[PDB]
Amino acid sequence: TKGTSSFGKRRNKTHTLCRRCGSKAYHLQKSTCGKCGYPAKRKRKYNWSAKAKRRNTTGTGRMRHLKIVYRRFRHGFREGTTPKPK
Amino acid sequence: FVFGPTGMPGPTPSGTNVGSSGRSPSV
Amino acid sequence: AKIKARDLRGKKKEELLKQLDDLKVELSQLRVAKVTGGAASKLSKIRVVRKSIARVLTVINQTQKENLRKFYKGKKYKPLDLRPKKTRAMRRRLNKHEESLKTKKQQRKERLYPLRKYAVKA
Amino acid sequence: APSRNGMILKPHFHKDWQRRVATWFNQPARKIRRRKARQARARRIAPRPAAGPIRPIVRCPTVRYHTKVRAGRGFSLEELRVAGIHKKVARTIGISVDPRRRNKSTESLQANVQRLKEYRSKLVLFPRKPSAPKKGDSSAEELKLATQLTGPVMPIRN
Amino acid sequence: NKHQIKQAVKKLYDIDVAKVNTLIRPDGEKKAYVRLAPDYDALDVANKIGII
Amino acid sequence: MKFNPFVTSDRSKNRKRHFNAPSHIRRKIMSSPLSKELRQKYNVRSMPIRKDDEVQVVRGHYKGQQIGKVVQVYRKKYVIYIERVQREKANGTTVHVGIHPSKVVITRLKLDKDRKKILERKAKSRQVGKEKGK
Amino acid sequence: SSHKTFRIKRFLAKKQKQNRPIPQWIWMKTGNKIRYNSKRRHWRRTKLGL
RNA sequence: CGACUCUUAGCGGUGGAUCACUCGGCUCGUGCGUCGAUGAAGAACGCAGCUAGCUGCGAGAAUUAAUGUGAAUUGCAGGACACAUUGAUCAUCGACACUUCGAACGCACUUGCGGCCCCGGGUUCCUCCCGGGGCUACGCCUGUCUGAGCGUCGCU
RNA sequence: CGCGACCUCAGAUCAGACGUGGCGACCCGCUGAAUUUAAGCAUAUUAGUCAGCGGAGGAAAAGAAACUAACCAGGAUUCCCUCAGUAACGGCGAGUGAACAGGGAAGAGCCCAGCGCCGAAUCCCCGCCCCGCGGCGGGGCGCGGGAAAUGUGGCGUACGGA
RNA sequence: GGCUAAAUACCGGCACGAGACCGAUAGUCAACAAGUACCGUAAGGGAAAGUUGAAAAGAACUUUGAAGAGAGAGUUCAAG
RNA sequence: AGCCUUGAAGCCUAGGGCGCGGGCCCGGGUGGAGCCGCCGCAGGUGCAGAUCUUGGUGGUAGUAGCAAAUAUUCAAACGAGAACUUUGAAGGCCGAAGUGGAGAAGGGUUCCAUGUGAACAGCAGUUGAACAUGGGUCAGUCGGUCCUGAGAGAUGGGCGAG
Ligand SMILES: [Mg+2]
Ligand SMILES: [Mg+2]
Ligand SMILES: [Mg+2]
Ligand SMILES: [Mg+2]
Ligand SMILES: [Mg+2]
Ligand SMILES: [Mg+2]
Ligand SMILES: [Mg+2]
Ligand SMILES: [Mg+2]
Ligand SMILES: [Mg+2]
Ligand SMILES: [Mg+2]
Ligand SMILES: [Mg+2]
Ligand SMILES: [Mg+2]
Ligand SMILES: [Mg+2]
Ligand SMILES: [Mg+2]
Ligand SMILES: [Mg+2]
Ligand SMILES: [Mg+2]
Ligand SMILES: [Mg+2]
Ligand SMILES: [Mg+2]
Ligand SMILES: [Mg+2]
Ligand SMILES: [Mg+2]
Ligand SMILES: [Mg+2]
Ligand SMILES: [Mg+2]
Ligand SMILES: [Mg+2]
Ligand SMILES: [Mg+2]
Ligand SMILES: [Mg+2]
Ligand SMILES: [Mg+2]
Ligand SMILES: [Mg+2]
Ligand SMILES: [Mg+2]
Ligand SMILES: [Mg+2]
Ligand SMILES: [Mg+2]
Ligand SMILES: [Mg+2]
Ligand SMILES: [Mg+2]
Ligand SMILES: [Mg+2]
Ligand SMILES: [Mg+2]
Ligand SMILES: [Mg+2]
Ligand SMILES: [Mg+2]
Ligand SMILES: [Mg+2]
Ligand SMILES: [Mg+2]
Ligand SMILES: [Mg+2]
Ligand SMILES: [Mg+2]
Ligand SMILES: [Mg+2]
Ligand SMILES: [Mg+2]
Ligand SMILES: [Mg+2]
Ligand SMILES: [Mg+2]
Ligand SMILES: [Mg+2]
Ligand SMILES: [Zn+2]
Repeated sequence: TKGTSSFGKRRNKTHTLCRRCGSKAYHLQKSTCGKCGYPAKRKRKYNWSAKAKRRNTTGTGRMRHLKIVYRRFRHGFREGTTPKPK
Repeated sequence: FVFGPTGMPGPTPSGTNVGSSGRSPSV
Repeated sequence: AKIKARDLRGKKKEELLKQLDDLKVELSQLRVAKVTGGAASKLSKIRVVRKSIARVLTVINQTQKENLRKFYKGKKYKPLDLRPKKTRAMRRRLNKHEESLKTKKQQRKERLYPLRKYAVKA
Repeated sequence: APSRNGMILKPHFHKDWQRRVATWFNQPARKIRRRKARQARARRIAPRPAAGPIRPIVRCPTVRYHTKVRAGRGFSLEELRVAGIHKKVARTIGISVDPRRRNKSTESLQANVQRLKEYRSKLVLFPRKPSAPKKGDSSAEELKLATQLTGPVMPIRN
Repeated sequence: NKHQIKQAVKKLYDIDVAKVNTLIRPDGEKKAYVRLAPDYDALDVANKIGII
Repeated sequence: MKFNPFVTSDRSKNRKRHFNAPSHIRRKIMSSPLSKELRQKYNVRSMPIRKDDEVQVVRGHYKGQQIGKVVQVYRKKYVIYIERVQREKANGTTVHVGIHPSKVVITRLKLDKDRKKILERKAKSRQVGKEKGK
Repeated sequence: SSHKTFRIKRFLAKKQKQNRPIPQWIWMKTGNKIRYNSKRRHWRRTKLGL
């Protein structure tokens, strides 16, 4: 009865999609995420999982502002200028 | 214009079940 | 007619917003032609008009921003958009004058004991 | 288990020593970095000696070494006062000055005074204003025959 | 909104509107049934704009 | 040998910088020699092949003395299509057989207002090297 | 259920629009390897997480 | 003779070893050594004529402007493009733009309720109602403003 | 009662700033094991190591002696060779374990409070004038406002200094 | 009580060069739409998968069969 | 001054032989681009096992089986094709605590229409919850939204290396 019989009672979910990390680990009762600790300001990450870090690091996403900072760097972040016109 | 086939995935089953119902007690 | 960004810079704000409000109607009529079924000559003009609208709104925002940073050209406080945006640590430095500042004790040491240029005989 | 005959040797490898291993594969790639910055410096100081300021003559402590002579850190303010060089102007003509040194003996105090005389005599000074010579300044005939001395200046030989 | 829709068909098409009934499709887009005033004829304002 | 410490003598890096090269670089990569009648006129050994140029194939199955107009430059495949170098598919329709620009010699350039700049550039930098030598 | 939320109806809508086969004109391309769509999903076998 | 069985060879299948390739890794070295409230990293959702993923981008959405280049992109359409009253395509990238969540900032997290100020319809300042824009997080520094005290006083 | 100071303390969507979170190979501050070794095990060892928390920079930290020495004396810090598997620690078992000197890479020093001297001789802020203007400054005005005598600036710091 | 570059460290980042290294069960888990597909409520776990040919020239057309499938024919130096 | 598109590696071989052996050399075939002899150098260097690892394949075997809940039959149509689809006629079951008619959680397009017969639906299918094309969920009054319940949770304060 601890097995196939009591696998039917599973109908109300514990977690939902966290809004900070988009993973299905937001404990609805504890009101905190198990993947990033969303209500806490600091993203949670431990060294004892060398691999769970490589899934969420500055390279894993779009870097929509870093891939441009890395380009504006090759010229000391010049500003307010344009090439000489034709 | 060469048409194409199809493809459907499915979870890979892992064999780990062990009933271990049989008992041979002989002290 | 090929709408280039060069001949858009002399026109006036309302002579630009009338072109915008005409291109958006040409879009609406093309997104309608797409669903009613139209010739590819029309369907392919969507990429042409979406980019004509892009060129127009680009010249509008560029002239408006140039006018803004001219209006605040000599003022002390200006909008955080017109303030020079570099890296946070590069904006939180010391000025070139605070860097180039010296105490009266070191403006006196540098003066009384300058680094002399010399050589030695071998 | 020990063999028949040998040493009782204690290997100090009971810590995670493979993590903190330091390999010297960049030793040839840093000898060139040091030599390059050593010639960028010997080109930044154009006629000034390439080794740097002159160092004093200095006995060593520790009876193991108290018969060799060495090159110290700077000329004690006593030796600068005897040689007649202001302690704040010495550092601008390549004379080394550390105030911590005492002078208990005299045979070394006079050796370092004779050393400053032998340096303040070989010193070719360039005028602060180029287009106008000055009073305490070598004449324009030297400055054209003024070169950059390599190696240590007035090297110290036992 | 149903208000923005009403006031945005009364600008692009110049047709007074009776009521608006929106619903978000499983596709994701928001279908909107706009019911025209009694005198205005849908079949003849869709005839104009193209869909017919 | 090559002594520039910043150029890549590696194999797989030139075989990767080649195939993943941008189009404007694939234009230089797809250069082609000039015929010895335009060489003694312009003092230029090769030119990036353009579309409307007259060319003549020298290596392959379609090598001969027939001259043809370059019909299109398919720079993504690193190939070109010439006027009358073609083939018949099974059904009958004809397809253009691609030729590499390096195996084909140009006999009449299509002089633009820019191919004149490129020619006078090459000629200039060639006479500067001749005065550099003589 | 039938008492969805908006964030979920929208995530199901995305999961509906990702569930269609590759256009047939797309493996006549030049630099091509995709024989078919392998990221497909059937509502019966694989259960969308959630 | 016939069947079946065993062995060897021939060819044929199942399978994908071996070899030959390699736009991938591993390691060593060099140069620089730069994120964020001016909204980072990450996530979500969107954008292609035909588009699912990858990639690119953000309602200006497989990219706008500028400059260099100088004739293509291509899977098919279609469409630009005297190549010079003017510039297809790539690369560069300094101008402009950059949806929602996120340190995430009006209060909450359903996408819900607000308050203030200024515009536009509504009105004709009549508050209503609708649309648009700007504001409204916590600590903290310098000064301003308004205050509290049978705190210490001085004079009425 | 009121008025006016000062001190202490609140309130602002007050004017103008600042912090927060990410990365983390290297670095700084704390916290801190147990596998294992000892042919058992408890002190020791593993190890001030793994995990944990906080904070940075392109390097960080350290740094111009309340030092080493016992010499005929050396003279900031950091780094390498060497000292040295040494002195020493240790159920003196297992094991652990530096420094000084010396040769090198580099090389650089300084600054306050205090004690005194000077009419606060000092500093921040707003308004206007001209420039500079894409690292918010220079010069001039303001019986303009503040900070500060419960101490600002100049000389001056142990090598002595006035 | 306070400041202070250089020599020094760097399995993260950008951009590079190299090798007595491996050569698709190896080398990173990942040469490929890989931290993807998939599993787990979660923390986490996590693959398999490179090669037609020089060029698609990727077999028109005839034929039996409903079709898959064949038999001819043709492409190629070669469909062995 | 090695071998090679006048055919390298690899693999197959009732072919000729060498060596005690490890092994090797020739011939024929297949294949299509690289390979070896010698003197030294280096090593992730030789497999029959490890209830070895990964992949592939056999005998078992056309075998076990495709047996819980009473039951099917006739004619016609579509179709290449019918025990299984559709219509009609019989006979039967469920027998209002249903095999009926509607909802909550959960699923997420499974809904509806047309077509397809490759794979799947443990026989077959002309059928399907399969596949491919397209459609479809309309609110002042139905719910959410609001209020509190058990309880969760800021500020003040306290504690805390954090
Ligand atoms: Mg619960
Ligand atoms: Mg952290
Ligand atoms: Mg002072
Ligand atoms: Mg023995
Ligand atoms: Mg022995
Ligand atoms: Mg299920
Ligand atoms: Mg056989
Ligand atoms: Mg799309
Ligand atoms: Mg452009
Ligand atoms: Mg251009
Ligand atoms: Mg709620
Ligand atoms: Mg304010
Ligand atoms: Mg033990
Ligand atoms: Mg033991
Ligand atoms: Mg034990
Ligand atoms: Mg212990
Ligand atoms: Mg740690
Ligand atoms: Mg931080
Ligand atoms: Mg930094
Ligand atoms: Mg420091
Ligand atoms: Mg020392
Ligand atoms: Mg020894
Ligand atoms: Mg210890
Ligand atoms: Mg020492
Ligand atoms: Mg030296
Ligand atoms: Mg003072
Ligand atoms: Mg001191
Ligand atoms: Mg310090
Ligand atoms: Mg080399
Ligand atoms: Mg493989
Ligand atoms: Mg292989
Ligand atoms: Mg692998
Ligand atoms: Mg394989
Ligand atoms: Mg193969
Ligand atoms: Mg062959
Ligand atoms: Mg055999
Ligand atoms: Mg090896
Ligand atoms: Mg074996
Ligand atoms: Mg049977
Ligand atoms: Mg029912
Ligand atoms: Mg029903
Ligand atoms: Mg159905
Ligand atoms: Mg079946
Ligand atoms: Mg009604
Ligand atoms: Mg609490
Ligand atoms: Zn989360």
